[PDB]
Amino acid sequence: SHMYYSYGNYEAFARPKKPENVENKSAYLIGSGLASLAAACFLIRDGQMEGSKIHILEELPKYVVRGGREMENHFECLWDLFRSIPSLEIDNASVLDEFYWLNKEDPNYSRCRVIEKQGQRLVTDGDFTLTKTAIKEILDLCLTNEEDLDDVKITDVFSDDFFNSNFWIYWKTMFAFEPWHSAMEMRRYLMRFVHHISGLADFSALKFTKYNQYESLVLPMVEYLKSHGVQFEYDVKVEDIKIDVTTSQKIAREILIDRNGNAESIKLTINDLVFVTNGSITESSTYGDNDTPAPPTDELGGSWTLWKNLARQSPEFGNPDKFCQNIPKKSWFVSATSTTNNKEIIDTIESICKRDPLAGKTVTGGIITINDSAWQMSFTINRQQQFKDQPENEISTWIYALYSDVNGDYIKKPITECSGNEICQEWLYHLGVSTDKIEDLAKHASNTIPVYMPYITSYFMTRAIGDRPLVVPHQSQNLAFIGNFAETERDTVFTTEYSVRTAMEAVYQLLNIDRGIPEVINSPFDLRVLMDAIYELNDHQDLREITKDSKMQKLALAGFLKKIKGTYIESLLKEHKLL
Amino acid sequence: SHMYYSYGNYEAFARPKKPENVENKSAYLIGSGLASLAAACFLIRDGQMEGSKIHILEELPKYVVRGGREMENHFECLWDLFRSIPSLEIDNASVLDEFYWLNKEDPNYSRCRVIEKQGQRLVTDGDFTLTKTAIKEILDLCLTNEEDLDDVKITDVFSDDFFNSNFWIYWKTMFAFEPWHSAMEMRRYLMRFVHHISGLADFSALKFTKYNQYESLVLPMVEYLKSHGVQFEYDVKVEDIKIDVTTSQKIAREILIDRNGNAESIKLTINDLVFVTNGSITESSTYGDNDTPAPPTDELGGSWTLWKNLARQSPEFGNPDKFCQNIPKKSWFVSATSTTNNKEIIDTIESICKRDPLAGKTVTGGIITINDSAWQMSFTINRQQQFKDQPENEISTWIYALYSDVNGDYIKKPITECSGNEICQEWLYHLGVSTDKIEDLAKHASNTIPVYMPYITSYFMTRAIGDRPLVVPHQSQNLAFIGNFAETERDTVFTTEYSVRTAMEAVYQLLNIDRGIPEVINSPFDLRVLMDAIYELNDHQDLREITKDSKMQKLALAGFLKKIKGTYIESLLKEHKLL
Amino acid sequence: SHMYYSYGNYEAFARPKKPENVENKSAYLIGSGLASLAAACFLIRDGQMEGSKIHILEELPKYVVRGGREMENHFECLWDLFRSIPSLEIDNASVLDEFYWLNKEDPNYSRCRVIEKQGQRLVTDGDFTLTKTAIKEILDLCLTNEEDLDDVKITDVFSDDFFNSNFWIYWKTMFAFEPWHSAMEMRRYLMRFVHHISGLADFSALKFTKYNQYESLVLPMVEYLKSHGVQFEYDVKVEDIKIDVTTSQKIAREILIDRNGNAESIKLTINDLVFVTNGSITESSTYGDNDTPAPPTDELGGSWTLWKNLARQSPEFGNPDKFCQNIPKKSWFVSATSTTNNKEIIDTIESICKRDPLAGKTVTGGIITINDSAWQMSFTINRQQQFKDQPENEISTWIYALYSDVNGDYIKKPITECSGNEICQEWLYHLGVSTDKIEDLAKHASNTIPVYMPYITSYFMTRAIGDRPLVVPHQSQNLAFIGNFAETERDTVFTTEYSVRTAMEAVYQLLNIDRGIPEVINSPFDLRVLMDAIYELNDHQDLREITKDSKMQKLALAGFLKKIKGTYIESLLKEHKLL
Repeated sequence: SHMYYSYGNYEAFARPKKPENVENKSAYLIGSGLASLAAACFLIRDGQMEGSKIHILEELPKYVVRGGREMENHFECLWDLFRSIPSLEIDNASVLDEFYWLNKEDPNYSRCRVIEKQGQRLVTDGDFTLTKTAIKEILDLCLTNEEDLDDVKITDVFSDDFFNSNFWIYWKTMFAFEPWHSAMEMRRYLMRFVHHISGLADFSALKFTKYNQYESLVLPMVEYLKSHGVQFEYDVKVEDIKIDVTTSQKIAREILIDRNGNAESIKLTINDLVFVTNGSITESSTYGDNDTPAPPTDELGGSWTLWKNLARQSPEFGNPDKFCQNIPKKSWFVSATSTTNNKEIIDTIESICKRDPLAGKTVTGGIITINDSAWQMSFTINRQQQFKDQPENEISTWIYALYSDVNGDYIKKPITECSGNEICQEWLYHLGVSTDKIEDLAKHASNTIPVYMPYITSYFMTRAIGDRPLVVPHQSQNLAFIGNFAETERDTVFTTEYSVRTAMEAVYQLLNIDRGIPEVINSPFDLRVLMDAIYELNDHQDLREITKDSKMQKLALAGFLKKIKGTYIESLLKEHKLL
Repeated sequence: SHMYYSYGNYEAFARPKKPENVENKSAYLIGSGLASLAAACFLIRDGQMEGSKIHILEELPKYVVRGGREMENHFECLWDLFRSIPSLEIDNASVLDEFYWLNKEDPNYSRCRVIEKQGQRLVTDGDFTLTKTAIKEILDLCLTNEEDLDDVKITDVFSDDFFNSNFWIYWKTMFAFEPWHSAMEMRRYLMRFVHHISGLADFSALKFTKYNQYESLVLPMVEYLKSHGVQFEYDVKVEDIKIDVTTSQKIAREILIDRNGNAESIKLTINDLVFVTNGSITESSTYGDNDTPAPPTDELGGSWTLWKNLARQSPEFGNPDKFCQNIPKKSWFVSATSTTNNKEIIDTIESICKRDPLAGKTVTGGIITINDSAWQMSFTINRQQQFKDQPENEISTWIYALYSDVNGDYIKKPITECSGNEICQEWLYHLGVSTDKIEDLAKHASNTIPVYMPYITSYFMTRAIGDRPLVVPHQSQNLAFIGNFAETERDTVFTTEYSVRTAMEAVYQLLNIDRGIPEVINSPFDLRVLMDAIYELNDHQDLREITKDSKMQKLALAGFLKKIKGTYIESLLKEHKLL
Repeated sequence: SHMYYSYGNYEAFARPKKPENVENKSAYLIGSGLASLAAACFLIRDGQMEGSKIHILEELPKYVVRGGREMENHFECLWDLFRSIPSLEIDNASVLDEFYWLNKEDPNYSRCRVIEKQGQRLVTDGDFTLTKTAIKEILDLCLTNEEDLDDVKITDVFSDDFFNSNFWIYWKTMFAFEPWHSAMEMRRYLMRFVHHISGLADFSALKFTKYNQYESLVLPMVEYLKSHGVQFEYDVKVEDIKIDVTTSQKIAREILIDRNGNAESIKLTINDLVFVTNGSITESSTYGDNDTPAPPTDELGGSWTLWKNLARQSPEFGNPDKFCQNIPKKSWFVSATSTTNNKEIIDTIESICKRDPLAGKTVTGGIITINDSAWQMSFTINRQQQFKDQPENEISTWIYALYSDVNGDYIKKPITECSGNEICQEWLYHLGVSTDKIEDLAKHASNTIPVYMPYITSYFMTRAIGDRPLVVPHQSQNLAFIGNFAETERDTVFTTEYSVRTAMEAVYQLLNIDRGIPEVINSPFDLRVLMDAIYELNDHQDLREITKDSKMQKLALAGFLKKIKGTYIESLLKEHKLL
């Protein structure tokens, strides 16, 4: 009870007092990821901790696109943070100001979503094509308690009708689900993005940065932190943190680090806070080129080794083996990015996405799903250029495939065995380019850089409660867990919001900052949102059309409309066009 | 349209673009009320209009408490405004920053709410004592459409069971309802403060400023506006504004003013905005003293004359005669404020409110309702001192009475005929002070200043749709109506929020500022809020105890719990202690 | 939480670590009572706080017995404290060592308990004479929840049969109950002393000090504290403690004291602990002599004024007016002590108590109840001499009367109007002394000093939960409430155990000392104890004799003995002579 959830404008603009004894506190932060830098910015801003007392420990010494960085308006903790962060492109404005102004003048929306048979758009695009049984299973999943879904796969809760629907095609590609993933984590997405079901197929509710998130989010935060004098230590490899787990309290006592190849230790008091980003989804990422495949691997890196060393000291520090071990070989492993300036590939893209890729505006609106591909290939093109020095005549696309062990259509090899051009070979095949000019474009007019992330589907692995540590574990004094693998309430992993939210909850609990953490948006608990979900899920159908065939449901519906005739409920029903 | 409602932290911290053609636009603002000054601050901040283009027109040239200034956290538009306003008491903080910090180190709560029999606390205090029929009428009021409630009184929808409840005692005094008031405006309060029902009896949900709202709100806004060079014109008596109504658009052409007794005119273009505060509840306020009663009056002031002049120019500018005429004589007219340093008056209050009035903290927590009084007297004491130069040994209390034509208990005269001491005579009588030393305490040990507001109940008068003009009327170009008498969506009059909201909606619609106006909070459409309301309305009773007597409700409930056994709904029911 | 209850020898002999940050902490203790000095000893011993950081604030500058100080073996927190306290009589031993050795060589037991008709022992002595309905009401009281007994009087739960029993005669005189006292506090005594029901009439389970508790308990603790350098401030009158009760935490900020007549202030940090003994039962005690009555009064003293000042700052600091106000005039107010060396009074005492009063051993074993007296007079004689300078030929007895407003039998005056001799006049009347030589013995051969405690029955006043503050209130940082008026779990007020227990709980919670506080003994939860209670309450009767008349209870009993025949339960039944 060191924190409380709040919402509205009262706690949003309120600044908290400087919490007690902060001037004698220090903070050690492992990693320089999004969650780590977010916690460093909260300590400077809300904790009012001076910059010399904050230490950032980074592994590394002092064109690839990491796609999937969808954002929406209700990332409450992200915009709380990216308010005081000054931007690096325009003056006298924040990172939110650029993000707000850019997404209001160029709204993001996709005029094409799913293509099949080598170029043709899907005929049932836009519709969800969910059967009544399929919608029933969606409601049953949402109505099951989270504690009852321990180690439950997606296939354990859904049937054949749901997976054959266009809803699952949109769902499995936006968020990169697999059928063997966590039902808890899918249930969280259903509750979190229930207010965006209308803007699900066409990506109207998605918001994107001007560039990649490294330069749009991380670099502004790095510059903000360095302006406050935050100490950055480089070439520091953290082996483990000595935790003494007593019957009454847990303190991080000492951190064993490898500073520039020299193994030595930093001592800790109860005042010296430690923020741990347990796990990493980009760890041990091998790279390739247009000529050679990215070599597969499963070597555990520093972030996973740190969690495995911490998990031994206490059972409520989590089970990293539920995520980093026994990842199915069919799962998403290989992502590719392709940079080209060839005109007829762009024209082939323009024939599908109905927009000019070199225009400097929204190009694809999001991702394009190849339905007929055995790889389940999906590709996206963001607002070109995504990079500062990228020439204005070049576009950069991002290609990933969900299934990995299956042979492709144009190339009878798995994605893990395909080189950079061979990924671009099949990508041009499913765009409708003929089988004659396809080979020389990928090999000579295109440059494709594959990357093999072995842990890119870790956060969606089937888990039980307690497999992920709490953001601040029970009875903990200076140890906090942040990042996508730290357990918090009702929020959803693999979002930039979740890493920032866990950063905010950790700083607020450890420092006892008296300000409400903005809760996850109350979309599932809103009558208006739930009424829009019912209308959208059964393909824009009124209550009379939903129950037009079943006699029992129509009878209860007929009685219900008698009891609400000429009432405020009926006006709600009409104005959400459910009548 | 010209505006859109929004919620969340995305549109809260986002600064909008400078709208087009602003540097060629000017604004003329009638009055210096809260709504007028808020509109001037929004034009400076969100419209980025230079201060020389904004004119404030004030009637007046250049201890009394105007109570009823309840504030709660979900005044979304108010905290949006009082964010950039710097405070005048502490440095490097806003008005909200003081407001947040002062209501966290001294929370508001009432240790006594209703007293009767000359001092003793009401035995059923805290309980609502609502029957099932009474709660049914509460929900039926909420479930009727606002269009079907035109010119509908409170007594037209409620029965004797509701009026005999402790809920109605709390409700009629917090907001100063009368039984002959608008059912629309009561229905809006029920939906607006449905999330504060748990903190309704003890005032735990209310928030207060350090001083009176003139010095805590208006003076910080005045100093903010003066630092930006906003021009204040005094001695300006506005007769009418020339409005030409075409079939396509309406433009404020010319304003007729009486500048320091000199009748003259100011020209207007379409770029020159006009903000009219139609009507005023403090208009034609006669004052009394400790010896003479406040002289009753029914004289229309400048604001009501200005609205009556405008209403003849167009049918959709509203009907001011529905509010400023035919106010019943039993309605609230007289308010009194009593300043004393006498010990046994203070000690009598200390025995009732259970707190030290001179401590500088919460004293009464809000109002104290005298249940047995014929006047329906209710008095409040805020954080003393409420004024700057007031000596530290004095308290200043605020007394008002709802009924006005009935003789009091200690004094057999109506409140309209009682002098300052005579109001203090009966107030001390209902505090339990002995009726022998009561005379010289009011006459010599206390100073009471009555004030007669003839229009303090105008906003609650029974009305139809269109009786209040829209904030920006349909097809209007530079004319906007602000204040408590402008019609907006789902929000509640006689709050500081409503005047600020109508100020924001006017500035944003006229200037086409492309930023989401924060909507009224979605408490009535929230499942969690509604479930807490059901628990609190019938006095902390589970579903089984609510339906323990009716067989029809019991039978349907038993079949309902079988259908939600072991689901997320049942977890929602139990965590809100309804199950 | 911050403390945990434990029992057994593991946590008894275990010493805890020095808790963190103690060397920067200080403690201010109001009063020099038993609870205050006990908390000072726990800070020195268990908290390992150095003596210079502990301040004792005593109001006072630098032949009366305050009897009723019964002790028993299961005062777990008292013997935990009086282990390290060295004694002042014998060398190389503790206070417990003297108490243990003295109460095992001279066991306490009473050969006479109740006398009536001026000298004759009661014929039904030893027996309880409880009816089956009367025992049923005892079980019903014990089986009601404590939360369901708010403001419940003794007469509200018991009937005529219970008060006519000899059990109520023993109960009302040992603990000084009145019929208008708290049913919660009686229920606690029934559960606490359920294992001493056998030793109830004859006082076999009671233990007594060699002298009064001032030199048996307080002076050894004072000498122990002064040996550690504890700072004693004298002539310090505490008016109030400035508490700021925020929404998240409560800190004692500043204490307003009157040091030697000079009103000044001592500042506090969060580290400076404050221990408040709210209320006092010996406060405003007026004294008398042999010739004039002790003057009645009800003037609130310093300890009650401090609680009343603290109760205003927060509602969970208690309601002192439930205890110090509206004490019924029939309640116990006057206690008298009589010192004499006249031989025939001693012989009359010896004829009743069957033991030599000058022997230096147990004299009365406890108290003697006058059943026929309208005053309900009870008198006791402890191990003479109770005082060091008291001559060896003198005995000192202690007389108190429960009813106060009723005229006595020998003297038709209330006890409040009787002088010292007049109390001794009626005391000799009920001892059987002739009505002729009675007058000159009290007036000339005896010296009786009355004392009027107006608040001696405060702790038994009817209360609700929350009327007494928690030992450490919720969300409190350096403020703790100790003494008989602080609320703790399952323990019983007006015992030396309770004041020491609340001292231990306060020190352990505030300092976070990691050692189990010994729980209140588990006698009500023990099968063996409950079986002995059933045997003793119905006057040493087997199960067959208990239900030998009721056919319904015999039927269930007959089937019960068939199910447990030849089992361990039957052996338990036989060895506790219930079967």
